[PDB]
Amino acid sequence: TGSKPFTVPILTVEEMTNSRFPIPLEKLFTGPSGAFVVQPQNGRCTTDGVLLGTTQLSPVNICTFRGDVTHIAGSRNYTMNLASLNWNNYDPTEEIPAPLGTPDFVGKIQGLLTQTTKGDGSTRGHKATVYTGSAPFTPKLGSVQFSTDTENDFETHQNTKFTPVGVIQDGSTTHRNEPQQWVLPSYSGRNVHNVHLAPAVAPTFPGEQLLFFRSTMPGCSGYPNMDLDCLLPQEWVQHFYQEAAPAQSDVALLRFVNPDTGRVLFECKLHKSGYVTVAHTGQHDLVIPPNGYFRFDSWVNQFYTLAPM
Amino acid sequence: TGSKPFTVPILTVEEMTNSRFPIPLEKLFTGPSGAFVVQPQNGRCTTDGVLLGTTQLSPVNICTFRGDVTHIAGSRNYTMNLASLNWNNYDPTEEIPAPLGTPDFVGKIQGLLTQTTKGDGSTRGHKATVYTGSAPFTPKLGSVQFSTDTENDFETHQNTKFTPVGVIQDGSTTHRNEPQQWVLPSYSGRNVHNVHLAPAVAPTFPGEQLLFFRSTMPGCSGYPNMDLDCLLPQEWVQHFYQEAAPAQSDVALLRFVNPDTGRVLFECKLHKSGYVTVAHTGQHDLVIPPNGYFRFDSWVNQFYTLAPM
Ligand SMILES: CC(=O)N[C@@H]1[C@@H](O)[C@H](O[C@@H]2O[C@H](CO)[C@H](O)[C@H](O)[C@H]2O[C@@H]2O[C@@H](C)[C@@H](O)[C@@H](O)[C@@H]2O)[C@@H](CO)O[C@@H]1O
Ligand SMILES: CC(=O)N[C@@H]1[C@@H](O)[C@H](O[C@@H]2O[C@H](CO)[C@H](O)[C@H](O)[C@H]2O[C@@H]2O[C@@H](C)[C@@H](O)[C@@H](O)[C@@H]2O)[C@@H](CO)O[C@@H]1O
Repeated sequence: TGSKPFTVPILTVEEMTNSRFPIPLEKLFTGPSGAFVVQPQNGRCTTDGVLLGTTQLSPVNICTFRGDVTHIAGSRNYTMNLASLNWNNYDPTEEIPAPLGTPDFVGKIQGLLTQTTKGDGSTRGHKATVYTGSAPFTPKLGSVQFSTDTENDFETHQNTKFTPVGVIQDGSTTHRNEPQQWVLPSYSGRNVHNVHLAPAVAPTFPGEQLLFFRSTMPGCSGYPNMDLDCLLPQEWVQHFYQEAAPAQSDVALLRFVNPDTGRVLFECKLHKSGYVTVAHTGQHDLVIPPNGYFRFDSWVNQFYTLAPM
Repeated sequence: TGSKPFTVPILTVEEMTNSRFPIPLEKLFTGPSGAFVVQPQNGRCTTDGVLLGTTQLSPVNICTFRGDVTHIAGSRNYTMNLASLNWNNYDPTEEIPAPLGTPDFVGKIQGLLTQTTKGDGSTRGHKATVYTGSAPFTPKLGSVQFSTDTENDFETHQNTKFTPVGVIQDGSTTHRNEPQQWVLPSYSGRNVHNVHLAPAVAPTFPGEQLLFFRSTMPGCSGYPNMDLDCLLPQEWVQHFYQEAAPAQSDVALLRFVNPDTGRVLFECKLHKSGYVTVAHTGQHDLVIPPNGYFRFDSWVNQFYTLAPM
């Protein structure tokens, strides 16, 4: 009826980026999800381009922090007073769960904390870890804590950046017990309810499962669970944001096509609120050809039955 | 006609990513470049979607390395035997300058070197630096060297990744003398000339300068030069690669529009071989509205006269 035609990118899975951590996608995965709550806040976008949760457009700002730091005496810990994505004042009253790009899982994220002194352009960088399950993790309040390897090198009142690399685990405890990718941090700290969240998703149609876009996070210490599943590639977020094509039903039928043959491998539902389901029962690593890609074919309804994956 | 209509993304500058290092764009910059060679190898793509140089599609696989490492006795240095993205051996006979995403400047890039032991999922991470001007920097031959902070923690024959964060400088020497963003590394080391390069670019038309998409690399030690200019945002590379719209002339005329007024701020030439020029003489940080964007207007020839920026 004259709506702007909806499309998805023709990039292959391996040509795209995880929307929950700045690393490439590796594979597609489906499994049952009744045993956990699927409520990530990064990689959330409606098909007509409305960003949700803490989702923002940059693949390299995910799980980053910016601001200035204060040393906590008697430790190697620094409190970062957060700034916005472009180094302006952070506004805690904005109707979002936390600063855009904030991590959306409980875990210990390791990276580098870097700093420049404005006056002379001197710089410094130190390995640092943020414990997103810890009491000082209060990004919505404008404050997070980093554990570092220095007690004096960082200066006050100078622009400071955290660049994430990977995750760690406490090797004296049960292996792969953290990170917990489906447990949201408490963005305002212990026992304070989160706000303005993108909703939890579940396959609501009988016989369906979520389809996840999966990567493996680097591990930096211990025995971490390095699996990371997102609902939408970052490139799909960027694509929908720009196109802003209106959803003509609750569900977009996508076909996964092998361009080498022109043949469809499977079909799936892209729900207009921004997640994908498939008709399958059980945990399964999808085996796909390297040049395979998703193609929008038609608008269907909540009552459409998918061909079994 | 019926040729596929050419477009550029409507993402704003601050919503896009530098194509030469995994950091957000900050600003537009123009300056004279007649006195030196502008020949970056990342962020090189024709308007009809042909990747050039060492350019690849991922915003987060730029200046990364992966492979396995060997310890150099009596040092904290490790040699990395490079692998491809899916962990097979790099093939030096491919007609490219170096593995795709290899750094295209001479400098000391600091980040974290991480590793997983496959047998038990144990992991480890250490601050590391690669000096792309050094004799062991031979990515085209399949080998680079890292300086780290350990002499024994990394294991042999285990998958190892370098994630870049920023750059350093030797603070006992002249400030901001490195990195040198317009000096290409020697991809095969000492005394071997580089091959299969994307060409140098220059404005030919009187009164014109290159328009650069600029970021500030994090600094991790010393007094580095942190300016980093690319010719095309990474998102434009991804866009042209997917669209593959044929060039109807040598130059796509773009207008940069201010939505708050509906008026054009400036116009520029996007050359079909993948770079932008503007009519200006001198160094200038462009002042743009946060919601400003580029819009393709028409195909013109190389000798079209732009309104002064
Ligand atoms: C039972 C038990 O505690 N296991 C230990 C494990 O804790 C050790 O890991 C080191 O622990 C320290 C803290 O005391 C740091 O967290 C180190 O980063 C960590 O080493 C890293 O992870 C381990 C699993 C190895 O992969 C190592 O190469 C990494 O540097 C280890 C140290 O050898 O011993 C027992 O496994
Ligand atoms: C005059 C002069 O040489 N300046 C020194 C400066 O070089 C020192 O910096 C350190 O140098 C060592 C190498 O010997 C390492 O590279 C350190 O990382 C480096 O410190 C870092 O950069 C300096 C400029 C500071 O920003 C510092 O905070 C960083 O950690 C310093 C040491 O403090 O002394 C003189 O400034």
